[PDB]
Amino acid sequence: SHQNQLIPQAYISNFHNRLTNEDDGIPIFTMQDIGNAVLPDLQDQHHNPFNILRYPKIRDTFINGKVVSPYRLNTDQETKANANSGEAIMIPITLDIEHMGHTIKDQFLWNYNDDSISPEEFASIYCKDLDMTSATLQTQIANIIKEQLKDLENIAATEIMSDLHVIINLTCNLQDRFFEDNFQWNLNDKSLTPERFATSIVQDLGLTREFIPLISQSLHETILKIKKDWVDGHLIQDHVPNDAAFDIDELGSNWCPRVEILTK
Amino acid sequence: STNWLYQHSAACSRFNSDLFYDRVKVLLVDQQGLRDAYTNILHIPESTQSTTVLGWRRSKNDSPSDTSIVYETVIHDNDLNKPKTGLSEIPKEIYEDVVDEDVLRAITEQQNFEKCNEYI
Amino acid sequence: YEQEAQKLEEKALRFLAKQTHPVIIPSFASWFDISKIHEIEKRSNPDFFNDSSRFKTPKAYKDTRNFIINTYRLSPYEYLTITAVRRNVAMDVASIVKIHAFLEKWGLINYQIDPRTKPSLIGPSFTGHFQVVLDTPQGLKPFLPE
Amino acid sequence: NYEQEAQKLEEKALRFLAKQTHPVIIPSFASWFDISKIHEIEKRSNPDFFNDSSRFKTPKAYKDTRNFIINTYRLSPYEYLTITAVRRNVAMDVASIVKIHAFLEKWGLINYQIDPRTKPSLIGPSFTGHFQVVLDTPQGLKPFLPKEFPVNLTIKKNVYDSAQDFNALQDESRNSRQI
Amino acid sequence: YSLANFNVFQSLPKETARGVDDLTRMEMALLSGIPEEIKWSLKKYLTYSNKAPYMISLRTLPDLLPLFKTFILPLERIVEGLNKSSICDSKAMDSLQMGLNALLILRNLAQDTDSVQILVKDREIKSFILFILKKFQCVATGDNKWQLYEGNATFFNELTHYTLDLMEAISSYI
Repeated sequence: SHQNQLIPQAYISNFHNRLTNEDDGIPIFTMQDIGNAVLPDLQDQHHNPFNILRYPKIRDTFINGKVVSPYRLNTDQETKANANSGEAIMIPITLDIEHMGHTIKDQFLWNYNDDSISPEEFASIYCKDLDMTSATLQTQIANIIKEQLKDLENIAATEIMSDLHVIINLTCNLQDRFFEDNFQWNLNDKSLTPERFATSIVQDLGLTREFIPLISQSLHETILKIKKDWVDGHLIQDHVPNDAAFDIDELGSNWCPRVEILTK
Repeated sequence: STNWLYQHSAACSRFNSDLFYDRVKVLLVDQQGLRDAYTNILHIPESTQSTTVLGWRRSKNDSPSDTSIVYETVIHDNDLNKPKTGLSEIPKEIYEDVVDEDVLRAITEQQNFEKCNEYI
Repeated sequence: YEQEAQKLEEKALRFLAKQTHPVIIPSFASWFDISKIHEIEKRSNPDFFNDSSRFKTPKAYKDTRNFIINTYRLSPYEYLTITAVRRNVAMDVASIVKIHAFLEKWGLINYQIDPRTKPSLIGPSFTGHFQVVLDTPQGLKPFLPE
Repeated sequence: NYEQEAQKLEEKALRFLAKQTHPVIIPSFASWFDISKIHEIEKRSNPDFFNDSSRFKTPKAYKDTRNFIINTYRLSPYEYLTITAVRRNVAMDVASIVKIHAFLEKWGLINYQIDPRTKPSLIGPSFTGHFQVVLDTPQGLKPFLPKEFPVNLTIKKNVYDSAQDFNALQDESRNSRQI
Repeated sequence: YSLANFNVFQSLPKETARGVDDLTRMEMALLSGIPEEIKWSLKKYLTYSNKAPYMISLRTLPDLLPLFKTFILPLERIVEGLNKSSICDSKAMDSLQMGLNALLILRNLAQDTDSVQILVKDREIKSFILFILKKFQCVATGDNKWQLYEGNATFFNELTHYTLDLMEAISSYI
């Protein structure tokens, strides 16, 4: 109960070492008694934090950890009568970067219509998290983000007004697991967003949370591509292959999603 | 040839059962939860966890000057027999004017039941 | 000619019904008719009757609805998810999700099921019952309501 | 009958309940916060999720994201909870993730850095009683029933003699004759 | 004995060991809306304005005046409603006292050049000063429109004084 027995709060950070390890498979930046339990989150330690060290992962966090100074963002000085409240310009962004003896493969979304944060700030945050601070890396990241923003900018801001139904094949690989699915998507109804779709898929298949962004993000990609083919007129609308019984819109229609671990 | 719909439907049900069994095997039977490495934290299906907190409750000790604190958690399940649905969300301007009196009373009962189950 | 196709479909659906389990429809859904629409669907689910596209038609809507209801009633003790229906139905995923959520709201799809069979995301646990401690300008004080 | 039902329900609820080990400390001005509700301060500081401007920004999405972040921090309050981990787990646009993370960090709700071994402990006015935090029953654990059935179970209990014992999370069980 | 006895915990800075710098604490407390935090922060701000006004000058710390204005304008409404018994509740008394404290803080800061320069460029504060002065004139000339209820005189008294001091300062800039 003594003052000294307490533990400081929010100083350590073992994130980079969890990135580097191979036992912890992170697809980015690579080169009583305990049963089959790994973390103490559900097993009650008898009001003694020392027992927390029975688990190798907590020990790794407490031994190979660094002390981290917090982010100090711009205190969210929002704007003066800005943010005209357009819906969204959601464009995906990928990163393939070869640092010295290090790879970086990553993906995320970016709202082009929101000018609250700048690519340089995101690059600084990312490099601080990876613990690889170097102005050259941040400049590369910012330039890549700006290029990918300028490319897909005008295309994403094109609202479709005529009903289009397209057969879509999603294929996403995390590190070694491949998720493949086929379905029929309507590019006019703003009811369902790819995020809700990905959440439903992950719930039903029982996958990890890490698949929720990935899938959705990749979905966004395909949509944009289709939009290009519909701006250039190269997109036909006469037929769509869905296995329908005899008219259209019937009860066979397609296959289903699957997740497979592959090699070679 | 009157057996096609039934076969597709039965295949759907078998697929559903397979998915359920696979989820139960992976998430809850083999190991209790999946340890994610980004945050170094367990992940268990949200169903097993509780959602919200329905206020608090407070009382007194048995004797005065008995300066002790009894902290304890409690779950509350008003009418565990009747399940909850999204019926507390449908606006009145939809089901009204086309309904039987009894169905209207049932709708009102269900909505009030959910709203009251959101309380302590 | 088309009357014969209607006869075929009717006999198929009759066989489906003749090989389905008996279920307990809740009272607040008694307005439902397997062979009708009842104008509650028309209001709750528009755009199946505005002739918006060649695809979303009231006939296909009714067919999908009946198919989903029967696929559930084949085994009422299990939550019917969207992936299976999506596997065996031709329509935009948005409309499938609309119909699924609609039929769920009125207790027509997942009213009495084994609650262990409902899928849910895997987030971290729920730390709502935890004990918090305020940091007053003087000292650490146990946060407790009044 | 129902006795065994409630017994199994208590067993299952206690098995899948998050056991607290470390104490959480937040500054006093962050006392308006509730994990299950949204406050006016959150709606003023985040007007985009509630002004009905976009479809990707709904109050449900904001609440789910912030609850994910809060739970993740509370489960291991000694680490720092970098933004990249959250971004890898959550499926929002990076700008919104950053805004929510910064907002939660400003009010000390997460990443509140102290060294709690340099401050005294006091006693508030509200004290010396039985406190029952009543949380909703989890689904997927309710019994399978193929008359009413209310439930007011009690899962786990903890007793403390002083406020310092409450802060240090030291129960009378082990504290009695520790060494 | 304690997990704090790791080498990793041997390099902590002295700036965070307390948790939050008191300026940030007072600002966030005013931002919250909890009455206890409001009163604590207002007492501390008043002490600082009296014994160290260079640390909270309205120039080095922008967006400080808006909070005081949020505490001061309801004071205008109350003073308009001050010609009858209208402080029956404790929330009314608390709002009145918060307004008086914010007004005294503003006056103490206005005793400096930069702070009064920032105060002059504000239509709200000048309009409030004019409103209080017109109420004082109505009391002085003995008008039958608005007659101060003597049960409140005390409050009004303090009010008037602060206002005049403010006027004095801004009198150089009009």
